[PDB]
Amino acid sequence: FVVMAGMRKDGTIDFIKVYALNEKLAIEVLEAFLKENNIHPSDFIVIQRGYEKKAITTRSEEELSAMLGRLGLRLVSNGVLYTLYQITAISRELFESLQKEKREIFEDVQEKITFNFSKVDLPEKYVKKLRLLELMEDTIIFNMAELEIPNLLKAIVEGTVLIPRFLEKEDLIIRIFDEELHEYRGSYFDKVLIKPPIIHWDFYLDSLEDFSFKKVEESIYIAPLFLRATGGFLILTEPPEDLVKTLLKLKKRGEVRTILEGKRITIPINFTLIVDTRHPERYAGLKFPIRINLPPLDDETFLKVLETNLGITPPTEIVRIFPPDYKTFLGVELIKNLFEKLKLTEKGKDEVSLLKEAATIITGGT
Amino acid sequence: DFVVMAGMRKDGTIDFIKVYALNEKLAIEVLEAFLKENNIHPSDFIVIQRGYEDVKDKKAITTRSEEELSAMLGRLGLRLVSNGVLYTDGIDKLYQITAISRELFESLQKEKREIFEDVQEKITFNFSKVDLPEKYVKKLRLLELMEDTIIFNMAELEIPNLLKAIVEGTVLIPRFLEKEDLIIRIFDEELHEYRGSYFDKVLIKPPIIHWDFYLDSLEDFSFKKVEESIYIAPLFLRATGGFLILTEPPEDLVKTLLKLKKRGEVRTILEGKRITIPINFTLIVDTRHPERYAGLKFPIRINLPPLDDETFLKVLETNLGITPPTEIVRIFPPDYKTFLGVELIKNLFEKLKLTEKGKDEVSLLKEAATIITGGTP
Repeated sequence: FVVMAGMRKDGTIDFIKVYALNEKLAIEVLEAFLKENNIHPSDFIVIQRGYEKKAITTRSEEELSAMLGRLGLRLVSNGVLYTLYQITAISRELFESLQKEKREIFEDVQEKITFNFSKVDLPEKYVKKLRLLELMEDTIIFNMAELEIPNLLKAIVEGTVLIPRFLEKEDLIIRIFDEELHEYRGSYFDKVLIKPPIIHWDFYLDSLEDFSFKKVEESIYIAPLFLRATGGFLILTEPPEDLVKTLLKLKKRGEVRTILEGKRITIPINFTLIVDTRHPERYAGLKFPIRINLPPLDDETFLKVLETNLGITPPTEIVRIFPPDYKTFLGVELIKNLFEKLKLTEKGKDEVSLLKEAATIITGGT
Repeated sequence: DFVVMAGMRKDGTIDFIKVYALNEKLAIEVLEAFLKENNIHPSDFIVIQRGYEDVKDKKAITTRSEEELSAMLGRLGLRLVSNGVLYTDGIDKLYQITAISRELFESLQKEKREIFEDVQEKITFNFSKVDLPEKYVKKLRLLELMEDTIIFNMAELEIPNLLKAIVEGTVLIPRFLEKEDLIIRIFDEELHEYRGSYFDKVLIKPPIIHWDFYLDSLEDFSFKKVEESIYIAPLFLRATGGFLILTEPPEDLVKTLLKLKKRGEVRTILEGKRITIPINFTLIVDTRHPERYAGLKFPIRINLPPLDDETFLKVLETNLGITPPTEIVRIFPPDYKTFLGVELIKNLFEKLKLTEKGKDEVSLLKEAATIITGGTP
């Protein structure tokens, strides 16, 4: 086991970083270190632990040493290991100072959110319409083209932000950072640097319970979705109108106040809202600054998209054989899959006849 | 009285354990003694299989009698060893327990995932095992593409029986999934055709699952709780690599299933733990009210029309065994000209034949037609 102790100029140790083979050895070493320095364990809160170099010394941990130097702490190594579980802890008052005093110390790392439309293959007349998302405002998208918004935002959005890993409010731990929806980039003690969050909520696939403080263990809670989308995008697919009203009112207020186990908690709100819908009239009484419409594909665009996907040049007549419902992006993907299957099974015949056969199959054989 | 067979590495580390014994208590005591003797902690092993095995065809349990096991371990870089020989004379059922080390389980999960891929067979269709009119086989041949299908079934054909009759092949599926000490069962002893066992996977015939609105419950599409930390996977997870057929389902369920297939995985929360499992199956919707699913896209649509006069006569000749006159087509109710109607007519005709002896079969057919119509003159 190897322990790194970051102390101030007066010798007061405030940062502990223990490395050990397993969890039991790690906790035993941590308790031995706490007792050996007459440090009450109640003064240190664990912020990170888990699994993940010939030797691990001070010269191996250059980035940690630099970050501690930014915080005015010195990095030392008690021993050397020859080649794994690790635990990180900081003192309580240092945590408070990070919360209030040293808040924007690592602001210089946060990049700027940018939209790069060269990473997707889309027509120009739709890129022009979708460029309005750069303003970072609440948007309602009339999606008659059945485009996949979350995939597009995953593809084109670039940048980084910093979010708190968790909130400790009077011995209650509310978890903000989750390893499933957030793309990890780095961890700066109390905060985590990640890519701008993109959260998706589908009415048929998800539950409304996600919008409440869900209990996991005693004194452990998971924050609602709109708190886990801080600094990013929250996309709702066909949501109820009441939920939209509640979210708009919460954004207008600027904070959420809740009661849990007799303790009152207030948390600020900062995110962007996107409503991806095909029935806009359901939200007639609500006001969104940005409205985007995606029309059905016309004949020229349909032919261009088919040529792009299938890899062949379809003729004009095949425009009039497909049903009107299939002239969207999802219909194009289904046509591509069916055409690929037909070409794989039926070898020797030309591709245009395969396209005609696929169109005949799709329409049910009349 | 008992025997233990060990799959061992070259460096002496123990990785695979199998125990044969007479009963459960003897098996577990032998397993615990074996673990304790070689300084092994029970947590490092996970119980993969346990149950009764037939040893009627085996005179004794030796290393030479388990050459398939030896080959399987050799393909994984392990050697099979035994501590002795167990005599199985006069014994048919023997309790067997099979367990592997945790690191081996993880290696099979991630690194050695596709080692046994060569065992599987490609899925093919053999339409010579059923007798149907050719104009219907031509329409039904489109099921070989294995795309999502909607069947407008006005001929009242039994799709699950046809698919169970005309489908050949093999597929490997996991027996269960272990996630944060939770266990989710995938292999189903009632709906799956057992074909072989390969450590943590089971080779079976391509699963075919049927769900009927008026017979089954929607709870089949949720993680059912058997006991603590044990769950049964939903239907679409037990149809991996096969077919899921839905008879008159509600539109919301179809929409949810299509969205789940589009997303590619199912993620949920159980007992404060988050799980995510991939999805891979083929959906068939058998219905007589297609307009209920107008807003959804299905790449393949198959329409089965009611039998006409010539086809009805041909099917009657095929099933009954006699050649009826043409006038027969003008006495039966219009809605009876399907396959189910033909089956009912066949059963009634057989019972009338049994009751009345010596009568000509045409008169028996006319009498059955009169009985069906309620005796209206």
